[PDB]
Amino acid sequence: MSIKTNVEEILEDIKKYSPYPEKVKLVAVTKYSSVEDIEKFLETGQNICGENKVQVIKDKIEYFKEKNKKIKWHFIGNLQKNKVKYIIDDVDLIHSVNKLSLAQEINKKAEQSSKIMDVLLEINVYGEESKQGYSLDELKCDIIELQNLKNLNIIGVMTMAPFTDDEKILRMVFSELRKIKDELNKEYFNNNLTELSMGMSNDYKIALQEGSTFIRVGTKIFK
Repeated sequence: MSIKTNVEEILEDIKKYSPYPEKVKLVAVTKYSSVEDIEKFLETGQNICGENKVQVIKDKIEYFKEKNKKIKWHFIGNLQKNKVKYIIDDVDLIHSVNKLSLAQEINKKAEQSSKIMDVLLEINVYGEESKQGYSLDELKCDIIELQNLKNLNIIGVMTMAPFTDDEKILRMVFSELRKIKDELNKEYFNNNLTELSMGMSNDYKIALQEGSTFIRVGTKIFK
């Protein structure tokens, strides 16, 4: 196995499958990786790392600070309101903004640090009852209050499809999120939504074809 060659294969897939390869970022899902393996990922020339537990990313952030390594940290898991304080100063993008109360806490902590936190709105497109993401109706109801949080920068949307081998279902899920982004860009965001965070190790080639700009790939990189 070779981390470099795994990364290189994914970048080829991006060129092959994306309707706009220049927009697509690889998010290495490092949630099960040691700092040694993460360092090997950085040595490929990539440096976007996504984590999903606050305590874990907290400790990895400090580690790579002390080793003076440059990383763009993404938070891609469930973010409890009272844990925002631990990542607000070092995470570059929060993918999982699923409700107004969380957006309001992120905004409040960002303003206290005199910064604007980039976020994605997490949307439950397939409608599971292990739901955390927005329904579209809930998001529409929240929109103006979200757009008035001046220390948030809402740059896109995110979904997680259920695991399946049915390509028709995956395309339905990924295309529906894209339709939502396009609609939100006409009605509310003046085309300022640029990002679509969708796709994981077992389906990212489909996600790329449906316009993903962040693929969250762990297994394919590290195993």
